[PDB]
Amino acid sequence: SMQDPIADMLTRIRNGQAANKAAVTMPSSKLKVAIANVLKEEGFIEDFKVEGDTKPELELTLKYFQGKAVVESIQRVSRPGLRIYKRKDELPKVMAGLGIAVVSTSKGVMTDRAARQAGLGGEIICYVA
Amino acid sequence: ATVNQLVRKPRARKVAKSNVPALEACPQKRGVCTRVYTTTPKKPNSALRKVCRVRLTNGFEVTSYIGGEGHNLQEHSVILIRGGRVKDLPGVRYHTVRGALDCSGVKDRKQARSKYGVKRPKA
Amino acid sequence: MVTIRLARHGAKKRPFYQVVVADSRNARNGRFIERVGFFNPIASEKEEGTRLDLDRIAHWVGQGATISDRVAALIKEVNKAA
Amino acid sequence: KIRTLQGRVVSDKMEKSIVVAIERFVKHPIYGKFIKRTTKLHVHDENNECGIGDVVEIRECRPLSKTKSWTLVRVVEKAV
Amino acid sequence: ELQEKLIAVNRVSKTVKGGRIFSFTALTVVGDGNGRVGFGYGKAREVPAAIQKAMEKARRNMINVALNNGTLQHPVKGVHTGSRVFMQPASEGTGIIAGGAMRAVLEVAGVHNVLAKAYGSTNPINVVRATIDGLENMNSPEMVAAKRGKSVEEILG
Amino acid sequence: ARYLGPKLKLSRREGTDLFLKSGVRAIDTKCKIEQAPGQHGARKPRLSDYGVQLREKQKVRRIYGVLERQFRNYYKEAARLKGNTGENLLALLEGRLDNVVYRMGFGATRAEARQLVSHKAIMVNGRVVNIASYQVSPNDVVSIREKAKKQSRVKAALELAEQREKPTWLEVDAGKMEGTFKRKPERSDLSADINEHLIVELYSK
Amino acid sequence: EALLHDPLFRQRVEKNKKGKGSYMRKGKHGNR
RNA sequence: CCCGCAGAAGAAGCACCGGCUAACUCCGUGCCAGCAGCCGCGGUAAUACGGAGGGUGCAAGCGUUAAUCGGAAUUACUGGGCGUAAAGCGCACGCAGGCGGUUUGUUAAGUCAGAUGUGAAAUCCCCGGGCUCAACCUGGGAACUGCAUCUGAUACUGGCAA
RNA sequence: UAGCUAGUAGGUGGGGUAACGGCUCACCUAGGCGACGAUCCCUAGCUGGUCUGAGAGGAUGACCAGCCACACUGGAACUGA
Ligand SMILES: [Mg+2]
Ligand SMILES: [Mg+2]
Ligand SMILES: [Mg+2]
Ligand SMILES: [Mg+2]
Ligand SMILES: [Mg+2]
Ligand SMILES: [Mg+2]
Ligand SMILES: [Mg+2]
Ligand SMILES: [Mg+2]
Ligand SMILES: [Mg+2]
Ligand SMILES: [Mg+2]
Ligand SMILES: [Mg+2]
Ligand SMILES: [Mg+2]
Ligand SMILES: [Mg+2]
Ligand SMILES: [Mg+2]
Ligand SMILES: [Mg+2]
Ligand SMILES: [Mg+2]
Ligand SMILES: [Mg+2]
Ligand SMILES: [Mg+2]
Ligand SMILES: [Mg+2]
Ligand SMILES: [Mg+2]
Ligand SMILES: [Mg+2]
Ligand SMILES: [Mg+2]
Ligand SMILES: [Mg+2]
Ligand SMILES: [Mg+2]
Repeated sequence: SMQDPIADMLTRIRNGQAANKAAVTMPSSKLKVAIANVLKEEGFIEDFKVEGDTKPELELTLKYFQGKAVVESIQRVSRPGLRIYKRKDELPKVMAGLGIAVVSTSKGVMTDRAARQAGLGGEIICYVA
Repeated sequence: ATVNQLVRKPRARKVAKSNVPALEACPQKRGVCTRVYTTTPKKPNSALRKVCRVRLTNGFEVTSYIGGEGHNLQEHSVILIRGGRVKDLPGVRYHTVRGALDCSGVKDRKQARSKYGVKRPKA
Repeated sequence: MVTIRLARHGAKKRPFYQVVVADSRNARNGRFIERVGFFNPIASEKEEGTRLDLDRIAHWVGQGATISDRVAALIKEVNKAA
Repeated sequence: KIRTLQGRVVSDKMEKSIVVAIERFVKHPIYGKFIKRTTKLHVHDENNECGIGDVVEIRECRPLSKTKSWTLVRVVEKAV
Repeated sequence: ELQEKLIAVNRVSKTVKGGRIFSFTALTVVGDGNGRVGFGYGKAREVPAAIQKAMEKARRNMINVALNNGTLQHPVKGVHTGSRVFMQPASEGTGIIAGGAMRAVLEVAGVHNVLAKAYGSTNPINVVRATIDGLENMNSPEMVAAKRGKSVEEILG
Repeated sequence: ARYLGPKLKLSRREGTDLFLKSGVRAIDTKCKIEQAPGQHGARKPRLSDYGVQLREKQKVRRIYGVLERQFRNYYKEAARLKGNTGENLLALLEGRLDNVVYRMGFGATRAEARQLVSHKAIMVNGRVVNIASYQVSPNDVVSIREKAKKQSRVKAALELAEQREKPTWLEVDAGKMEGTFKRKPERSDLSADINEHLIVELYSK
Repeated sequence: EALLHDPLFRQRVEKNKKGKGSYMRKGKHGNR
């Protein structure tokens, strides 16, 4: 019963790619927008819209490159039933550095190398590949 | 398989049992060898397999297989029991070292004589 | 009492003493408080045959530890400086 | 400093003595969950300073009675 | 050169009304040695008649796979029909450390250093379809950066 | 702890000259060599997957005269060291002493090079050493002791080593009977018939 | 009797190489 | 440890060879002897048994047995499954327990960073050094994944309040 | 193997030990522990580490070393830091 709204965000992204759709909508949350801003900065997503006043309907717009899905392997790591907290040195490398690993740290959400650049770690949210 | 269900009841791999109940971690055992006899195998094969029902030292009474071609055993002989199943005689799960304590080695053997204890041709 | 003695390590006929700080009622190789330098009776003409942390050794003399006689000769052999 | 430790009162049916209950979030070794875990300690007090179901600041003092070596300091957020 | 390679050969049956006729399947993999591979599967009534037949279909299914001077770009999974093949890049892992029917594909691919383990079933036909699906599903650093980010050195580090 | 058998029967199983019988006559000049290696050797083998890696490993051991207990111990140090473990194995087999003497031309065979070493006739770095497994340090000197001065093999082998390739990572002084060990040998600089990658896969089974 | 009802002395049936009950998976050799 | 004294003079066995797994075809036996780890070999034309010759793999060791782990992703945390193959309580309610939409403020237990104390020594690894080289011995270091306290970040989880 | 304990959970006072304490007595209170597993049965010295394993883990912990326990069996006390 929507016990993890973050994975509800990733599922729409994953299914939107398989459905060959343009945009995906969902009820917003500040943690959801923060992750998408990391997905936008890396280029996995295409210019989100946060339209809404009292019921904020967050709208990402999917991205395709060579007639194929760009976000093809996404999964949530730190599930609400099982949370993973990596330190500075235990921070992974998705696709040997080719994929990112969104990790919420003290400064905020940032990529796994950006947390390694700042020299801090925390809750790895999702592996995007 | 629900990690919250694993903290409550852990993964438990059943311990594999030894093929031989020969007083654990004893490679060889000493026997008394009552009733040397011969039996026939299961349906694929056919022979008079020479065996003997050994009263072991520790207190068990098992049956062991006599290797080699022809033996020199009797109603009472102190033999040495080596583990090993034949999977051709029902219940035989031990071999007898030819060339041990009292059980002598085979006669006229040339190829594999460390097995069956033949020394060497002294000619 | 506390003492500063030797711990016969090494091999058969190739000894090696590690200068330890231990209680006098131990088994020469056992329970020790702090090892301080070593000694090599079969050392070469090379740079290192004997190392001693004299700052720590003089720290234990103040605490009341007694130096063994073979260890006392190494203080004389090192001449306290070089 | 002081090394205090906070826990909730599980029972107060004793004379000049209370057993407390301290929760501690332990990371499970083999798996990765941060499961919950209790702890019972016999806290000493003055008269009956804490009631039932209250959190209380405890400090490990000198050994009092048989398996009883804890003492309270404050009863913060009491029965009311 | 194209590096033909035999992997497995069986004896299937049919059971006609009289007796049974034995066809011989032959699974071969070809590959130039530069990331181009291809597997042929074909059967005939004779053993050498099928390997020649499996050479023909092998050159029809030539697939190009990127590689980093003799090895993979990143680790990759290879699920196909009960075969859970896993592959590791092994940057100078020194050797094609892989099982039977998974070695022969990666040899003729032109790959030299991998770590691999065939999980699940170890059926030769499916494990070949596992790696062929597994290798073509692997990206390239320039191929990923072409999609998003638009700078090969900026995304990598 | 040595082979002590027919030399070029080992080359017959491989099908190539392993230089362990080499004087002047190439390959028996006659009957059979680089061919049938036994009684039923005229029948061609099938060379299975294990055997291709096996005969690759056996070939290298027959070259340097290293047994399996010892060669595996070179593999331990080769694998734990940095760089390419396939390359470090041929590095440690090269630095082995009897190889170094053989590369000097001081002995005409890797077996003969052990004969000179074992019978205390070679002073490496000035010191007489009879260990055939002596891993020669880089930037070192190897030398023949005076009791082996012109003792009928040193003269005969050094003149035989004129048809060699005169290995680039070394400096032999033919006429002073003293060698000089230069840098670590480069991978591409040695024989290069050996598929070193088949060896590393065998022990990693 | 008892010296004939011994389990050795039983009618032995041979697996014929061809005909009814002749099929073998791999046989004595499997050289490929 | 060096020097000197002879004629190569004193110094090679063990298992295996149907497949797995490197390596054969001829005699003797004839579902009888026997082999075996498993699939299974032996019925008078055996590459599996017993000898011989020839090879292979190891080599002063080589095999066999016992025992642990690995292959076993066949107890799966990393790393599995449950329509039919072993496996969804017959169903529903429900305490303990597990998890939990969204916003702001705050605290700073979980979490992350740094430091200090400790994590004995020897071992396990990294450069060095010394016994003719290695095994061994040994210097320094790293590590000892941990625990506690102190000082910060405080996004996410938890607590409290609205 | 689901209830176990009655000096057992606790208080005051006396005594005792190098030292605190049901460690031991008297009186009073009636609790304490338990499904995050108490009592009971079987088995076993613990650890640094060792063997194996890609890691994670599993198994075992002889030799070297720290600690505990025991010294024909059961029990107690004296000398003495
Ligand atoms: Mg007490
Ligand atoms: Mg097809
Ligand atoms: Mg040896
Ligand atoms: Mg073969
Ligand atoms: Mg035979
Ligand atoms: Mg022979
Ligand atoms: Mg096993
Ligand atoms: Mg396992
Ligand atoms: Mg399963
Ligand atoms: Mg149902
Ligand atoms: Mg039912
Ligand atoms: Mg929440
Ligand atoms: Mg909650
Ligand atoms: Mg910390
Ligand atoms: Mg050291
Ligand atoms: Mg740490
Ligand atoms: Mg509220
Ligand atoms: Mg009192
Ligand atoms: Mg008193
Ligand atoms: Mg494993
Ligand atoms: Mg244990
Ligand atoms: Mg003992
Ligand atoms: Mg012990
Ligand atoms: Mg006694």
